[PDB]
Amino acid sequence: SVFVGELTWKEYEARVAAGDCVLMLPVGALEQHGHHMCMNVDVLLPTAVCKRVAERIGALVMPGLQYGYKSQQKSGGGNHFPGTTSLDGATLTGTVQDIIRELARHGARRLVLMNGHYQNSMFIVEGIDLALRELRYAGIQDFKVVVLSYWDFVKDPAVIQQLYPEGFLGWDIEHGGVFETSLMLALYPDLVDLDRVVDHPPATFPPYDVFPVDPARTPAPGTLSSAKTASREKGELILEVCVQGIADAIREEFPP
Amino acid sequence: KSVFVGELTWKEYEARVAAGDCVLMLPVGALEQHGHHMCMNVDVLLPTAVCKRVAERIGALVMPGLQYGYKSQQKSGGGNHFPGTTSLDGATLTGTVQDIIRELARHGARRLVLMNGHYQNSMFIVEGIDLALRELRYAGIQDFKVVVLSYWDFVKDPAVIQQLYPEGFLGWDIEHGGVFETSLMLALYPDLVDLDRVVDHPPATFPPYDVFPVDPARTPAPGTLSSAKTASREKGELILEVCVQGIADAIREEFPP
Amino acid sequence: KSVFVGELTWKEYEARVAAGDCVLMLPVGALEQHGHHMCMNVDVLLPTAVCKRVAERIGALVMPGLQYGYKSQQKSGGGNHFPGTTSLDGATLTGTVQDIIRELARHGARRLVLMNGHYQNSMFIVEGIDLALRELRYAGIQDFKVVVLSYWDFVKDPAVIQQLYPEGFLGWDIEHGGVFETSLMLALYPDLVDLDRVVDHPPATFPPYDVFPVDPARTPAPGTLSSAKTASREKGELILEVCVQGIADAIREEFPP
Amino acid sequence: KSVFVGELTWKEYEARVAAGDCVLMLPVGALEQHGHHMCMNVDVLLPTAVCKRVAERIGALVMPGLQYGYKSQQKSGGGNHFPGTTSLDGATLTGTVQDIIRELARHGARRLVLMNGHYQNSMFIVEGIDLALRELRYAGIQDFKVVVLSYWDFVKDPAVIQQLYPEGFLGWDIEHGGVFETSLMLALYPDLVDLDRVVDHPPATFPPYDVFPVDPARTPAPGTLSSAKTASREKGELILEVCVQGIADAIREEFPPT
Amino acid sequence: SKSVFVGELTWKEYEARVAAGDCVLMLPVGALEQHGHHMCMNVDVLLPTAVCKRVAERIGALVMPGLQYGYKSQQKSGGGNHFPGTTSLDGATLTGTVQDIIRELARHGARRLVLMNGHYQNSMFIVEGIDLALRELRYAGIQDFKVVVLSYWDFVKDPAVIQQLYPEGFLGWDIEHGGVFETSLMLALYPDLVDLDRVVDHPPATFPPYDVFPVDPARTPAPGTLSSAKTASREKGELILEVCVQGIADAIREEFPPT
Amino acid sequence: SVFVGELTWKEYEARVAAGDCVLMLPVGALEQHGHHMCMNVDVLLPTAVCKRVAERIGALVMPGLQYGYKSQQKSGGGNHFPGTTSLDGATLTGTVQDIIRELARHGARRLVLMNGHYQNSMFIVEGIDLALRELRYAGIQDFKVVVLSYWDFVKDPAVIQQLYPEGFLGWDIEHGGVFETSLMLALYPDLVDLDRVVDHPPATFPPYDVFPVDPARTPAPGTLSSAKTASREKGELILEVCVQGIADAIREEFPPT
Ligand SMILES: [Cl-]
Ligand SMILES: [Cl-]
Ligand SMILES: [Cl-]
Ligand SMILES: [Cl-]
Ligand SMILES: [Cl-]
Ligand SMILES: [Cl-]
Ligand SMILES: [Mn+2]
Ligand SMILES: [Mn+2]
Ligand SMILES: [Mn+2]
Ligand SMILES: [Mn+2]
Ligand SMILES: [Mn+2]
Ligand SMILES: [Mn+2]
Ligand SMILES: [Zn+2]
Ligand SMILES: [Zn+2]
Ligand SMILES: [Zn+2]
Ligand SMILES: [Zn+2]
Ligand SMILES: [Zn+2]
Ligand SMILES: [Zn+2]
Repeated sequence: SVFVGELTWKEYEARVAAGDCVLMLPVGALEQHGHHMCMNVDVLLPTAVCKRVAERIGALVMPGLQYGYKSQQKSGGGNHFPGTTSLDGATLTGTVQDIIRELARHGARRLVLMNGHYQNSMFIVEGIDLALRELRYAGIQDFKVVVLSYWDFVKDPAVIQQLYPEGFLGWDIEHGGVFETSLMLALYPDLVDLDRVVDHPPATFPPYDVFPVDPARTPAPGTLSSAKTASREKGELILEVCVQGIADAIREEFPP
Repeated sequence: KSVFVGELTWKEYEARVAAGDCVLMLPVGALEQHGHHMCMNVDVLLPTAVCKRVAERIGALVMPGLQYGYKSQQKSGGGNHFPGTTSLDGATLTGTVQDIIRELARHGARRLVLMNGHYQNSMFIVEGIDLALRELRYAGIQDFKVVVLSYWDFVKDPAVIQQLYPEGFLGWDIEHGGVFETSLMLALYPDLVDLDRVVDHPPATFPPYDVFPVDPARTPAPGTLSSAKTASREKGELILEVCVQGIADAIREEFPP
Repeated sequence: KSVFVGELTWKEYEARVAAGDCVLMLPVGALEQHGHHMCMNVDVLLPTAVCKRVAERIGALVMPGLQYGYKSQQKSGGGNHFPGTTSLDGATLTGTVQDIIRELARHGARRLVLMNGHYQNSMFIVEGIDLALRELRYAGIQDFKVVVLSYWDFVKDPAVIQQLYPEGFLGWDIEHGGVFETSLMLALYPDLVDLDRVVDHPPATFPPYDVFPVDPARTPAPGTLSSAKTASREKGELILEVCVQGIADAIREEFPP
Repeated sequence: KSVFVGELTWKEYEARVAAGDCVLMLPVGALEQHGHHMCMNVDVLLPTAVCKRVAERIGALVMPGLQYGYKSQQKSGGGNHFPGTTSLDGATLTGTVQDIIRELARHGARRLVLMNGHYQNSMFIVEGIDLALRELRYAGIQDFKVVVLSYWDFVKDPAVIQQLYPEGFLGWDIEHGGVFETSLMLALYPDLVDLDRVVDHPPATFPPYDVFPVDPARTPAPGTLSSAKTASREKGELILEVCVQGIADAIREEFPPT
Repeated sequence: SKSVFVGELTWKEYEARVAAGDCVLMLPVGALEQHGHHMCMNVDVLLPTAVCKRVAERIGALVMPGLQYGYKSQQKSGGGNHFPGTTSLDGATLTGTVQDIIRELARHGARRLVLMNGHYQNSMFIVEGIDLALRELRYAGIQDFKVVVLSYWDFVKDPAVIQQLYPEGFLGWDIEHGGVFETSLMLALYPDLVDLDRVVDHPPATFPPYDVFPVDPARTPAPGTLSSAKTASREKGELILEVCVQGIADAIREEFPPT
Repeated sequence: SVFVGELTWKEYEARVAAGDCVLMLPVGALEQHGHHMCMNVDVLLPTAVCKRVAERIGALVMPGLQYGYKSQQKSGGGNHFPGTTSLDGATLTGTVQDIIRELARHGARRLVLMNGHYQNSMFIVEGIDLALRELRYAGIQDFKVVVLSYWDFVKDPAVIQQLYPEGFLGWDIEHGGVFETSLMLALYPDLVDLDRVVDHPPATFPPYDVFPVDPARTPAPGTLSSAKTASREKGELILEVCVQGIADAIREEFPPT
């Protein structure tokens, strides 16, 4: 198995003892994803990508974080929705920090954090920084971390056109949209019900945020753009593009 | 469709809670060494498995489990010096339980059952519960009720303890990665258990105190505290039904319709 | 008749807030390197200047700004390895924003506009707001409204973008110490600028991921991410009026009497 | 070009630290009520002004000041019940001081002077310094030196006290918004002072203890603890030279050039 | 020169003992908690301190000022934190206290600490304080600081002694709050703070295999005790005291041998 | 007994039940006090005064805080002396806050915090503020706290004249001096060995603080003044003044009803 959770400590110890062990940590969230998808999408997707990348480069995947930072309106609908279960920033940062500290104790020195929830970013970054600060106090400076969001690897203009033949608008309105739905169709068809999609126009917000969040500024279904044009085929395209891009990036950052 | 909150859309979840009788379950585990014969997510798999079967019988829902738990103690987990074991600081675990309870309250939920499969998590789960309730109280909510239990506590009946432990019983004290857990795994996840690797050693014994930093020489090299050589899928099935039934009834009594 | 709270008497401030409908504005910047050609308090100066002008037009008051912001990230500020750059830990920035909101609420204020001038601050400002609003609810206050915004998010009109970037626009991705900020500075604080020191280097290109510890070699030696050789006072005047008007109308719509 | 780090480019700042004996100064103030006659940023303006002058005179640099400080105490600042006064929790002020020292240490700086302008700040500035120095030790750094001082502690000359308080000096325990601060403000920021609005009331008196919640009746209505009627620009310039001079020498003593 | 209590020593006396190189320090960790109608509320501080004092005299150790406030009371372990008098700290507060103290003893040059807990619920937070402190010490280059944490009652294991304490059969520390065990030790150590006449004789408390929150006052005896101390005696107390003192004294010699 | 720890919860409940019960809490420290005194002086003195004041006005005394904030050179010698065991500020604040929260839960509403360690003050104050903030969130606003350092009641020139016949240099250098040593001779003479006093010249400091602490600026013995002229008689004088003033103040702030 490529999952650390499915290994005995002896199998894990042996892999780390090899000296060139690369670990991957998916970081997601429990969040509403419209009427058509389940709420663990942000955990499922990064974990899936990690698995496939891990199989191709010989890496191991740590148990993913199921709860992430609070959902923001302009990018995820808003934390006012039912089901969405968010952690405070300090809690997420502390979790990332504790994990990096423990991996360092194991002898691991190469970590890839794969974010599946846009809003986690800064808290993952702070957690990495606080952990490296600590490792430095303990005499460790060779621990390296690569943090990335798999969607950032779908930049090829060609690829974007096959995914958005009617023109692209940006990652800003993608919550529960074509991109994530297509991936879910390919990896978890049982958890996607395209027939429930609400084909509302893309969501537009002014250049600023309001708190407490105003429900009426987010489309009723919770999506920021219609996933009507999503397909298992598009999902397969995105997946391979992400897996190959991420696998090559890892080889480049963590060379033997 | 599913009993798992993560496998539902927010609308389905919303509907289940709006019914006003919704009971939610949260498994709290750990990524910890379990000897040479079992994978390291045992403490997550078991409570989650027990939650699913209880949820199916009483109509409850199961929240995504907490994969990381408190540090492993030598006298009940072998120690935190083992590789693979990835523990959280107490504050981090406490804060996670606290944030989740707060969010569930925001959804309108008021009935929560925390089920941990990692002995050392207990006190931090309790503090997180206490801190969340205090906070809910400041918010004007005093009807949020929480039940916290470790599934193995429901295996009390002597008749069941003879079946599992013929040659005698040395309490849950020494039991990490032993008969009990290994049996359940054999029944629930036979592919994640290789009993052929079990290192059969005599029951670990410690003095009536703890030492820090942990001295590696005071815990069997395998990481186990007792041999799981007599574990069996049959013992597993027994343990499983006993727990599912007991916990299911306990919940019905604490959260009557 | 200043718009700055710090320049007022507590009785003058009190009358303003007790008058009702009082809008407070808090600039949130940072002490960060901005190349060879600009001073390091740019992120405090710019948003403060915008606040002053907006407050003068709509009748709002401006709180003293937060001088220190969150750590600088390579893909938008060059990195926190540069000298001079003095960054706070996330929890520190978040707690500062939280404390201030709590106090304004005690004053009786209920309308706050947070104007960010440092890209990396956003999420910590957001958490501060959320933690504060949560707290106000415990106190029985649910009518406190906050609007957070970065003054640059108001420069989107194609026509305006055309005049600022004739030879093309590569986004705000690498707009640190570039044409945008440098232009604004030339128009508001020309003495703290010196285009002759600008290093006319090509745009910065980074892979679709981040690496820690930060690799100093992946950031232009000067600290800038894009050349500001084409900055000017004229462009500064354009951006300024655009932002002031856009933000002023925005505030009127979010905070009507 | 300036003594304010905020007004320098990172290159110039780096060149100054490279010298090896650069001194940095950090003003720590507060946004707090100061009666009917003065603005509320007095505690930032004054220590900032003194830092500027001291820094220019001795060749040091001034960091951006902390605009928000610890909660106002009744017996020393009227109380945190007044509107306008915007205070931070102790942990927040402490953490801010701690983070700054950590960063300055990263630049290579090793000499810092913290000039407090708000009486109640001190202990939290101290914990911040302690926690920072503890971290530096873990990181292998033990040559970072910090001097913390409240500028008013340099006005102790009996002859100076006389010129400032003919009728007598009843201590700094009721000098909130009184003759001392108002005088300095008249010498530095006269536009932010209006003696016409001063409420000439007798010196507030307090028992040897504090009560919480703070009882509004135990503090003069206007917010001041003593009258600033006798304040003057001359006294202010007197205080200014005494402080700048005194602090300037203490710094040269504690941070001798190399 | 003066006593086994660090608080009664001058810093020079303390310094002289630590300079020895193998000085053992003991820290009592108790609580201010209700103990039924028959005993005072500082029992959890008194008992461990009393055990520490005696152990210190026999092995040559010093005793630090005890922590008076401990972690919140649990219904199934101490009646519950809803009774008046009981004054508990949050987990983070007790952990931080233990952490700060260890950090300081290390600065003194001490390297051997025994934490004697007298309140069942303190255990895990003491443990986290130890772990966090040892982590800090490590960043500071210190890896030779050793900590032994124990609850004195765990040294009362011999079946023989157990029969003499419970001639009618044991019941486990699951309901030994204010029961026979603590009351006997008090009758032997502080008779003036105990009055058996007020002891409410009721059947042992029993609880399901789980806890509920908010706590339900009804699931715990009214007096606060989980079992009766009616059969408590100054004699049983003298027996328990000696067993613990000797057991712990020998355990400490084992863990901290003289250099 | 006036000690809460020596009461039964029933007896304590009965006292708070009166509705006007005043609780007193000593806050001290474990700190070096020269060659002539033990290190728990800062706990013994305020606890002793508390005891007397409580017996006199009918109040109860809570267990004292044995550990306090870090010793400062200019008022405690420095935190570099062995024996001195100090808490971080956050830990002391949190301890005060938790106790006040618990007392509020008991129904109690009157608390006097008696400090006996100079450095604790502001952290005791933050703890009080934070706890009252919480009580407010919980709908409780009738909880009143009086905080004081017992030595602040010894102001009368006549009384000082008698204690320092040959002049007085303020509390600025009283650590382990005449004042505390005199009280100890009158209250705990067995804990004082006046024969060990190191009669050195008073300590002098500039108008500022230096960090890290330089041991060279503190008399080797750890005292800031010589206690050679301390006496049981002066101890009884000081004790009279304190108990008197404090008792009167509390009856003033917490009148019976
Ligand atoms: Cl998303
Ligand atoms: Cl286990
Ligand atoms: Cl920027
Ligand atoms: Cl002041
Ligand atoms: Cl107990
Ligand atoms: Cl003192
Ligand atoms: Mn998301
Ligand atoms: Mn476990
Ligand atoms: Mn910036
Ligand atoms: Mn002030
Ligand atoms: Mn107890
Ligand atoms: Mn002291
Ligand atoms: Zn998503
Ligand atoms: Zn397990
Ligand atoms: Zn900038
Ligand atoms: Zn002032
Ligand atoms: Zn007890
Ligand atoms: Zn003292």
